[PDB]
Amino acid sequence: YIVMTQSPKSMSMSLGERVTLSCRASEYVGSYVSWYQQKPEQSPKLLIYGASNRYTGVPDRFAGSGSATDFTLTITSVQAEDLADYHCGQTYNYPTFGGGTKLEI
Amino acid sequence: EIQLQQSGPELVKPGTSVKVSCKASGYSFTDYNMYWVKQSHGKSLEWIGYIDPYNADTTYNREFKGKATLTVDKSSSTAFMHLNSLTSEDSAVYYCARKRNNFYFDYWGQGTPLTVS
Amino acid sequence: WYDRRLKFNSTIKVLRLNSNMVGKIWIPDTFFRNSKKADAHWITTPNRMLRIWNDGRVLYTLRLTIDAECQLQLHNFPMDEHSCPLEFSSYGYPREEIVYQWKRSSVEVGDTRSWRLYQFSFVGLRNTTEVVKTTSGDYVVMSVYFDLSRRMGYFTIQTYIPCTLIVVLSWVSFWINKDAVPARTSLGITTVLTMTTLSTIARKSLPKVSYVTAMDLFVSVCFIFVFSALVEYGTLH
Amino acid sequence: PSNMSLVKETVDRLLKGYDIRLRPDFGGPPVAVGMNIDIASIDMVSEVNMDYTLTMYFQQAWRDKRLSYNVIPLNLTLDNRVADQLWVPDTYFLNDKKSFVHGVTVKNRMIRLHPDGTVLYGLRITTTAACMMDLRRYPLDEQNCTLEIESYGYTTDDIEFYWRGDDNAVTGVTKIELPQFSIVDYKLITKKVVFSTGSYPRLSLSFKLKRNIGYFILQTYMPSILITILSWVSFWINYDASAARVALGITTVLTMTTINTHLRETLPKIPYVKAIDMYLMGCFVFVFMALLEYALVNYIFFGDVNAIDRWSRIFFPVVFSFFNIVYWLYYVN
Amino acid sequence: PSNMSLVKETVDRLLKGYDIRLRPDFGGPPVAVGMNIDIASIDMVSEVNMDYTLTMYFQQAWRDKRLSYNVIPLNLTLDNRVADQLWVPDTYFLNDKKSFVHGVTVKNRMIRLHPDGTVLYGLRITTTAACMMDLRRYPLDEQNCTLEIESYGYTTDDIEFYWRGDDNAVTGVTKIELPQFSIVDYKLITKKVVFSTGSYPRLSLSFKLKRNIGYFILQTYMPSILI
Amino acid sequence: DNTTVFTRILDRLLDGYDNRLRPGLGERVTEVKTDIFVTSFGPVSDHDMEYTIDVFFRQSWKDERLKFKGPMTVLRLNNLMASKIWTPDTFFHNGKKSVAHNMTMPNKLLRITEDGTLLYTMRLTVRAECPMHLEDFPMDAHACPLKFGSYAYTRAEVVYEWTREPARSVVVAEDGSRLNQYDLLGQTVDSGIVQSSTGEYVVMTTHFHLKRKIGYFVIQTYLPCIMTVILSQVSFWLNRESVPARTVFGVTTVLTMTTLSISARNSLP
Amino acid sequence: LLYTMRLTVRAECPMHLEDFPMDAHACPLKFGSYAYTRAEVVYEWTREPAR
Amino acid sequence: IQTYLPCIMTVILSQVSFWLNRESVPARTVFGVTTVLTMTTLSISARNSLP
Ligand SMILES: *[C@@H]1O[C@H](CO)[C@@H](O[C@@H]2O[C@H](CO)[C@@H](O[C@@H]3O[C@H](CO[C@H]4O[C@H](CO)[C@@H](O)[C@H](O[C@H]5O[C@H](CO)[C@@H](O)[C@H](O)[C@@H]5O)[C@@H]4O)[C@@H](O)[C@H](O[C@H]4O[C@H](CO)[C@@H](O)[C@H](O)[C@@H]4O[C@H]4O[C@H](CO)[C@@H](O)[C@H](O)[C@@H]4O)[C@@H]3O)[C@H](O)[C@H]2NC(C)=O)[C@H](O)[C@H]1NC(C)=O
Ligand SMILES: *[C@@H]1O[C@H](CO)[C@@H](O[C@@H]2O[C@H](CO)[C@@H](O[C@@H]3O[C@H](CO[C@H]4O[C@H](CO)[C@@H](O)[C@H](O)[C@@H]4O)[C@@H](O)[C@H](O[C@H]4O[C@H](CO)[C@@H](O)[C@H](O)[C@@H]4O)[C@@H]3O)[C@H](O)[C@H]2NC(C)=O)[C@H](O)[C@H]1NC(C)=O
Ligand SMILES: *[C@@H]1O[C@H](CO)[C@@H](O[C@@H]2O[C@H](CO)[C@@H](O[C@@H]3O[C@H](CO[C@H]4O[C@H](CO)[C@@H](O)[C@H](O)[C@@H]4O)[C@@H](O)[C@H](O[C@H]4O[C@H](CO)[C@@H](O)[C@H](O)[C@@H]4O)[C@@H]3O)[C@H](O)[C@H]2NC(C)=O)[C@H](O)[C@H]1NC(C)=O
Ligand SMILES: *[C@@H]1O[C@H](CO)[C@@H](O[C@@H]2O[C@H](CO)[C@@H](O[C@@H]3O[C@H](CO[C@H]4O[C@H](CO)[C@@H](O)[C@H](O)[C@@H]4O)[C@@H](O)[C@H](O[C@H]4O[C@H](CO)[C@@H](O)[C@H](O)[C@@H]4O)[C@@H]3O)[C@H](O)[C@H]2NC(C)=O)[C@H](O)[C@H]1NC(C)=O
Ligand SMILES: *[C@@H]1O[C@H](CO)[C@@H](O[C@@H]2O[C@H](CO)[C@@H](O[C@@H]3O[C@H](CO[C@H]4O[C@H](CO)[C@@H](O)[C@H](O)[C@@H]4O)[C@@H](O)[C@H](O[C@H]4O[C@H](CO)[C@@H](O)[C@H](O)[C@@H]4O)[C@@H]3O)[C@H](O)[C@H]2NC(C)=O)[C@H](O)[C@H]1NC(C)=O
Ligand SMILES: *[C@@H]1O[C@H](CO)[C@@H](O[C@@H]2O[C@H](CO)[C@@H](O[C@@H]3O[C@H](CO[C@H]4O[C@H](CO)[C@@H](O)[C@H](O)[C@@H]4O)[C@@H](O)[C@H](O[C@H]4O[C@H](CO)[C@@H](O)[C@H](O)[C@@H]4O)[C@@H]3O)[C@H](O)[C@H]2NC(C)=O)[C@H](O)[C@H]1NC(C)=O
Ligand SMILES: CCCCCCCC/C=C/CCCCCCCC(=O)O[C@@H](COC(=O)CCCCCCCCCCCCCCC)COP(=O)([O-])OCC[N+](C)(C)C
Ligand SMILES: *[C@@H]1O[C@H](CO)[C@@H](O[C@@H]2O[C@H](CO)[C@@H](O[C@@H]3O[C@H](CO)[C@@H](O)[C@H](O)[C@@H]3O)[C@H](O)[C@H]2NC(C)=O)[C@H](O)[C@H]1NC(C)=O
Ligand SMILES: CC(=O)[C@H]1CC[C@H]2[C@@H]3CC[C@H]4C[C@H](O)CC[C@]4(C)[C@H]3CC[C@]12C
Ligand SMILES: *[C@@H]1O[C@H](CO)[C@@H](O)[C@H](O)[C@H]1NC(C)=O
Ligand SMILES: CCCCCCCCCCCC
Ligand SMILES: CCCCCCCCCCCC
Ligand SMILES: CCCCCCCCCCCC
Ligand SMILES: CCCCCCCCCCCC
Ligand SMILES: CCCCCCCCCCCC
Ligand SMILES: CCCCCCCC
Ligand SMILES: CCCCCCCC
Ligand SMILES: CCCCCCCC
Ligand SMILES: CCCCCCCC
Ligand SMILES: CCCCCCCC
Ligand SMILES: CCCCCCCC
Ligand SMILES: CCCCCCCC
Ligand SMILES: CCCCCCCC
Repeated sequence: YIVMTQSPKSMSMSLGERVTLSCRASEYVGSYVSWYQQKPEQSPKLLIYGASNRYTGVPDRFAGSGSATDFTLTITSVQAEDLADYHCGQTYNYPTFGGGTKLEI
Repeated sequence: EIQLQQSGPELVKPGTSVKVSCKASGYSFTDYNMYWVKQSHGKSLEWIGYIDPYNADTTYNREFKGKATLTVDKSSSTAFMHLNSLTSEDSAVYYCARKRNNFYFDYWGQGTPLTVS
Repeated sequence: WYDRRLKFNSTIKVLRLNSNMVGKIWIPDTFFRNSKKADAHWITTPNRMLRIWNDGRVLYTLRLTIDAECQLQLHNFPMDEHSCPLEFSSYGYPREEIVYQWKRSSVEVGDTRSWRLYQFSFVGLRNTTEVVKTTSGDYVVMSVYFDLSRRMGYFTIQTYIPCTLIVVLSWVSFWINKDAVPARTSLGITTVLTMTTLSTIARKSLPKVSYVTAMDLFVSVCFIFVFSALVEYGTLH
Repeated sequence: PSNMSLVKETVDRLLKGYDIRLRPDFGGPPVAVGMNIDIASIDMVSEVNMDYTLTMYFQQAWRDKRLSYNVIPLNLTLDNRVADQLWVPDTYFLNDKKSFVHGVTVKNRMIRLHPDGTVLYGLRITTTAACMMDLRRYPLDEQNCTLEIESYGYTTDDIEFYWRGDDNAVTGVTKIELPQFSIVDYKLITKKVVFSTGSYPRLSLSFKLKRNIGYFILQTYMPSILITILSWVSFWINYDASAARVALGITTVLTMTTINTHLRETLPKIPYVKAIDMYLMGCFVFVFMALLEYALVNYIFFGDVNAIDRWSRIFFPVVFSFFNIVYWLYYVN
Repeated sequence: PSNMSLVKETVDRLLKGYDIRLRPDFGGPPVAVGMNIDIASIDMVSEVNMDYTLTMYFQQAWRDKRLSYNVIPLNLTLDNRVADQLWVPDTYFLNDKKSFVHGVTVKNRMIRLHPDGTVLYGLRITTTAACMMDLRRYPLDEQNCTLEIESYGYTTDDIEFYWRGDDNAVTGVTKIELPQFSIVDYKLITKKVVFSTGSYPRLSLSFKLKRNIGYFILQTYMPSILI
Repeated sequence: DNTTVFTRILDRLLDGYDNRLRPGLGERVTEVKTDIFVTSFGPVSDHDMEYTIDVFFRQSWKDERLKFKGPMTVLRLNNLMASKIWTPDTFFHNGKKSVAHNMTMPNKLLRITEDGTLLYTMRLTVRAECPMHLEDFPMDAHACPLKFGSYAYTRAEVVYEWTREPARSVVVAEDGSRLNQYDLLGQTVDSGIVQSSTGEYVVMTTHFHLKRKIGYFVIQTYLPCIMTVILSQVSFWLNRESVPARTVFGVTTVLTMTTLSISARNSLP
Repeated sequence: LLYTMRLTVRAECPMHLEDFPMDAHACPLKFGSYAYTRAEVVYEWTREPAR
Repeated sequence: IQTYLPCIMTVILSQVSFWLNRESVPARTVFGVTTVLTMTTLSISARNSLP
């Protein structure tokens, strides 16, 4: 299957500073990459789909982008409610998620 | 509003089986496939399999091929995953999600903790 | 044909009509057995005519362009003569349901001067009528044979005259001095090699048929002379 | 006139309350559609386009209890336009790239109702059917071109194909006078192909065509041999004739390239050496060696020599003869 | 499905007693028809046949009071087969030699009714149009190929043409990538051609094509220079 | 009389049915799930920058107007019902001139499941535009696109989708390949939005990754080019006094090199 | 009635290429009714025949 | 410029051989055959423009 690898295993960016999370796919996945936020003791929450489109009801700070095999989720100004593990997955084939990336201050 | 409610916390000894349910609400249950996801403590989400509720066609992850069997009931808008030959490695929290498109999983389950010991 | 349903008594002797009424009445399903592709004419309107008499006679004529299939046998080419047919019959109605027959005026062949027949000359026409048996029944078939006689005037200037003239170029090798080794070979190799091109382009005019034709025979013999002429100097030196 | 009136009521009765949308015995056992072909001609086998054009009287028969009549004791053949008011199989040819039914003076089509209900339905069809050809042994090659007759919308649970007459279904194959080929054999097969949408019935009409080598011998091989034969006359020319032998050798080797290039243009852009190619390339080596034979002679003299001409006058005819024997035995047999 | 039933009644009224034989404002002022092209591609610019092949999305926009509705707030995109039940301008390309509307999966057309009565009518057309080329300076030549959109049966007293958006009516010209031509310029004109049968509206879409010489150095000039 | 039960069902479905209005008009977007089965990947015409492809173009959508209850759960029908109901107006953005085969009958199938779902496949021969950058010709590879979408309906009206995983939705027949001088390495798919004069439209893109096979050009241009270069170097081994012989060597090879250069370009645009 | 149509008629022009390429031809274009004889349909030029 | 000039230049070209010394046989022979073969191609190529 396609393995998704998130380069920053953890992030310690301070509150209010731009933080970028990366997500690498071993092979082509088109634009079928989605980003999910999982706060502790919570189910995943869809944030970005299509590798660029923002799910309805999500704050506008989140902005994903990326060509095939190179996908990034950039938070322009991380706030006190964006601290959680972030999951990137692909649905171009049988769905495989990436290792969660955790944020800290 | 949509809501995927699941069975709840479980405890079980190795060797015996277990069944977990995922109750759909708010949308036409047969329109969208239901996916099952596994998440061990502090580990990446793993896809088990999905079932087409309309005709109950199932596709399984090769790792979980045989370990899990997916069944659905049209009458009660519920999806069931049955696990057999449980071991320590099978202790995790299991989620159910609906694939709204071929782009994203729209609504996820509450999460069903499982413990084998 | 006669159609008792379409009989009317009045002062009018004939109802002369356009293509509009053709689809309303029964028309025989005549098709051409050897037509690779045919089409009617539709500009400005469908080139069809229909006339109905009192007794029930129906006259139905239409203009057709038929790309018929004539199985040429070019064993002797370009002197071949062919008898190209044009068969037709009802596609569905067997001999017990549709019988055809040539009228007294068999085929009113038009003025042959304006025809696009350049290669051939229209010698004459011949008609027949016979019953062909098939899996779906016995059908009456009527075939028109057109006899076409080839003219070789173009092929002489196109093929033979170049083939004749090039062979003469070999002969002048002999009058050229034997000591001129490059000159003789120059003429010989140039003469034979262009003979190869003439054979191919001459052979190109023919289709891909697996048998030597009369045109092929002429070029091959001309090939022997040019080759022998070159070989004549080879032994001469 | 009683039959004309009686036949009119019968045919009018059948088409009244007839649903073209439902097949015979809809929601029931599959309808068995018998097929029967009569090849009128095989116009042209094209290697460039990898297809052949075939004209046939495609006929297919099936049963329809709705179209069963018994008042009149005869088989009703009706206008071809009635076919638009009756259910007919949705037969299609999976290979066809461009096909049509002839339409002069009327649509070349047939309908014939029988009292039991059997519907005899025939079409005159010209099909340009795809046939991918393995030209590795070309022109000593043998092609197997097929025609894949299949139902599109109806699975094996709704329709069923068979050759009406186990081996007498297809006729006319013997008389077909194909110029380039000779139809060695023809086989009639029935299968069941499975797609993601279901299982469908298949009939295959194969034609094992064999190349007529005669056309190419006069056109391709004979020029190559004579070009190769005349290459050797350089060996009988005096060694001190550089202007002559070089002109001869250069003339011959260039001609082989033109023949090879000219020949390959007529064929498709096929990325492998065919039997013809392995002969033209083989002949190229001999003529080129003959050119190098003189260059070897010239260098040894200016830069004994008569012996090289003599041995080359014997070796070259022989080793080329063996090249023919090994070539023709490998390919012709 | 309640809104579907409401739409069905509205769309049914418009075609009820709708005389397809009569243009909008028949017996009245001319109907103004707005056109805007989207050049999909230009191919087969052939001087042996003196023509070029043009693929485009050819949209026409006009007002038809008979097709005005107010109940539905949204614009109705209808199945393309409705166009056969509606009056549409009889526009033809005068220099067109051979054209067709693309056919798969269905007829490549569009009908979109707007509440005020406006009708957006689009077709995907591949037209082989005649372009007479002055080869005197060939291959270092600039050709001027045109497309002559004109109404056949309706004179200027019955119909008018205008480039909907003016100079921004035609798009895609920059993207078009001809192998041996550079599309240096394109222009849009509005004429009124007079025939013996009356005066008719005319829209002319001219492209000035400049030939690329790089190919001809490889095959034409350098072989002759080296010889 | 046995079929009269099914005839009354079809009459009921089409009673008061408006095939001019898409499902869920003004209420919902029309989701069209589509997949392609390529029965053969036709030849590539680099001269015209195009390729041919024969497909079973399957597309499925939900139409609540076509629900029914009866002895059968699926109504397996013919092309006639396709024209009676609403079907999507899909078209190929880069298609040049495609064929909807209708021999012997329209090569289409229409199946109505009892829940209103429709399966509507059709056999097509699409001739599509493949822009080629021939900078590395003949050792070049291309990703020929096959884009399609609705002609009239914007993203807010009909949205397309792959019926299976996007990787698993374009399937090529194992024995279906009419390529001569190319290899079909594989295919990739994607979905996006395209702006236009009429609005935003969903475009379903498939890229067939081709790679030319240089076997032909090796033995048509390179080998003649290599040998004529060898021919010209035979002159170096001839005595310098053979002026006619070495001169004919030079002119003949140069002229041969000229015709090969002219001949080589004739294949491609 | 005025009934006009746009056509691309491909008419036959028999040529005598005796003086080719210094040859001139008078290519005809003949038309008339297919079904109506001279006693039923007659054709005329709308203006002077020259114009 | 397609047929008459190539014919006129070929015949003018063939008459260049009259000014070449008689002792140069290969030069004048290749003058001859090359012009005749040139003429043959012109004849065949001239007909293809006509039926
Ligand atoms: C598969 O799809 C193809 C399309 O790709 C279908 O082919 C089409 O079939 C329809 C229906 O049969 C044809 O329509 C008919 O066309 C008649 C004249 O067509 C001429 O012009 C067209 C261009 O417009 C050409 O394409 C035609 O040439 C082609 O077809 C002929 C065979 O028809 C071949 O021989 C050629 O080689 C070409 O391939 C023609 O040149 C037209 O007259 C006809 O309309 C009359 O009949 C209908 C029948 O109901 C009436 O409603 C109508 O009013 C007309 O009737 C008047 O005229 C007749 C003439 O005698 C009178 O008898 C009547 O009384 C009345 O006065 C009809 O429109 C269409 O041309 C054809 N080709 C296309 C669309 O390209 C296949 O059928 C289809 N199925 C299969 C199995 O292949
Ligand atoms: C309407 O159309 C039908 C069918 O086209 C006609 O019925 C045919 O009539 C002919 C005339 O007699 C029959 O000819 C012979 O019939 C024999 C009877 O075979 C029956 O038994 C089995 C059924 O299991 C089948 O063979 C067949 O379908 C019949 O049901 C056949 O055995 C004969 O076979 C061979 O005969 C000679 C042998 O040399 C050959 O020439 C033949 O080609 C064939 O190989 C022969 O067929 C024919 O069988 C009838 N067919 C059917 C289906 O009934 C009606 O007569 C016709 N009505 C009219 C014209 O009014
Ligand atoms: C041109 O090239 C094609 C290649 O595609 C050849 O096609 C194959 O030809 C062979 C030889 O005739 C066929 O072999 C046959 O296989 C059948 C088994 O497969 C079918 O089985 C059932 C029917 O029973 C179908 O429903 C199912 O879908 C399968 O398709 C056999 O039943 C056939 O009969 C013989 O079977 C055994 C031998 O296996 C014998 O013991 C029997 O007595 C009987 O003789 C036969 O074996 C094959 O099916 C063809 N299609 C393919 C491979 O796709 C053409 O033959 C060739 N033609 C020419 C003229 O060259
Ligand atoms: C049914 O269809 C109608 C017709 O399209 C839709 O209504 C139009 O929607 C378009 C959307 O493309 C709107 O277009 C915008 O109009 C703005 C105002 O234009 C006014 O002035 C023009 C002058 O000719 C009038 O024609 C027009 O009617 C308006 O009165 C323009 O300012 C816009 O251009 C601007 O775009 C951006 C963002 O504003 C700027 O950065 C640019 O610089 C530029 O200034 C644009 O053209 C238009 O308002 C609507 N009315 C029309 C065209 O008459 C309906 O929405 C649709 N129904 C639906 C979707 O339910
Ligand atoms: C020149 O260009 C013009 C462009 O206008 C073309 O003319 C159109 O051609 C199409 C195709 O033939 C015509 O479409 C036809 O419409 C008929 C009428 O439809 C109405 O009435 C029926 C009931 O009679 C209703 O059911 C329907 O909803 C409409 O209200 C149809 O009856 C025709 O059906 C034919 O095709 C179908 C295809 O599935 C068959 O199943 C049928 O049996 C039947 O054969 C057909 O759909 C259209 O009407 C023409 N006019 C216009 C203005 O569009 C010319 O074809 C084109 N070529 C020439 C030579 O002129
Ligand atoms: C390919 O070749 C064609 C030629 O057939 C070119 O098309 C012609 O282009 C010219 C110039 O664009 C057109 O000529 C005139 O253009 C005017 C544009 O306005 C300018 O000129 C006016 C008057 O001189 C100035 O007042 C103004 O400020 C601008 O400087 C049009 O307005 C003209 O129409 C008016 O005048 C004519 C003649 O007097 C009247 O009959 C009209 O009613 C109107 O009042 C005029 O069009 C010419 O019309 C074009 N078509 C032709 C000649 O058929 C293409 O341009 C060329 N391709 C490219 C890419 O350039
Ligand atoms: C004038 C008449 C000549 C005849 C004379 C007889 C003798 C000549 C004999 C001729 C017969 C041999 C030629 C057959 C060609 C087919 C095989 C082939 O192409 O090989 C491979 C080419 O693909 C590669 O692997 C790249 C290698 C390119 C090599 C270029 C030639 C050598 C250049 C050095 C020479 C210059 C140095 C010389 C300096 C002194 C296979 O590729 P493919 O099949 O095309 O398909 C693509 C890959 N695929 C298979 C994985 C899909
Ligand atoms: C085309 O076919 C027709 C039909 O066969 C040919 O006309 C028919 O020719 C026969 C033979 O001559 C006629 O029968 C003969 O009539 C003469 C004169 O009455 C009589 O003396 C003979 O004993 C014999 O009966 C037949 O009548 C005639 N057809 C008609 C309708 O009268 C015609 O010759 C054929 N065209 C050719 C061969 O070019
Ligand atoms: C020694 C000798 O007799 C000379 C006479 C002709 C010479 C060959 C000509 C063609 C050459 C092509 C390339 O230049 C490589 C060397 C090459 C093969 C040469 C080999 C040596 C030869 C045989
Ligand atoms: C038609 O009328 C004529 C005389 O007017 C008569 O002789 C003939 O019998 C009539 N035919 C009929 C009524 O069929
Ligand atoms: C191009 C033609 C070469 C010469 C053909 C020789 C084969 C014999 C032909 C004559 C047989 C009757
Ligand atoms: C891959 C096939 C190679 C073809 C080689 C042609 C030359 C072999 C014959 C040489 C005879 C001396
Ligand atoms: C360079 C090619 C030379 C080919 C020589 C073949 C004839 C036999 C050689 C005998 C040498 C004494
Ligand atoms: C089956 C046809 C094979 C005929 C082969 C003839 C060519 C032999 C040439 C031998 C010349 C030495
Ligand atoms: C292409 C693989 C088969 C090669 C056939 C070799 C036999 C032909 C003659 C070669 C000369 C020895
Ligand atoms: C063996 C081919 C002919 C070469 C000339 C022979 C002269 C005696
Ligand atoms: C019937 C086959 C004849 C082949 C031609 C003769 C040999 C060149
Ligand atoms: C089928 C054999 C054709 C004739 C062969 C000629 C051999 C030189
Ligand atoms: C691949 C084998 C090639 C042999 C050719 C002979 C030497 C030029
Ligand atoms: C290929 C020929 C090599 C032998 C030449 C003689 C030694 C210089
Ligand atoms: C056709 C080849 C002739 C071989 C002659 C060998 C004796 C010098
Ligand atoms: C794939 C190798 C082709 C042969 C190269 C030719 C060298 C003289
Ligand atoms: C009008 C063309 C005249 C040129 C003739 C050629 C004279 C050498």
